[PDB]
This record gives sequence, C-alpha cells and structure tokens, in this order.
Amino acid sequence: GNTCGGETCSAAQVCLKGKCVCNEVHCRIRCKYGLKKDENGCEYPCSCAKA
Repeated sequence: GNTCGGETCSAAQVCLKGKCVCNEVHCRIRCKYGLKKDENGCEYPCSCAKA
C-alpha cells in the first residue's frame, strides 16, 4: 500500500498530510521526569522517562 511521504509510520505515529507525526498523547501515569520518548520523540506506549 502507500507509504507516508515515502516512510513507514511507527505504531506511535499517524500519517497526516503525507508526513508521519506523533499521534495525540493521552497518558494517565504521573511521572517525576515526564514520559519516555521513542526515537521519533513520540510518547507511546505511555512509560515514565528515566531522566
């Protein structure tokens, strides 16, 4: 099928206007250093950052 601007979006991303972008973030956990980011910057699945 089509890629997204030539790329495959990860599970954390959505293809909007032909680019992979992080989907909206909804995490219930409350974390001392905020949420963990993947290598694209997305916060999915929800986990606390190491710091």
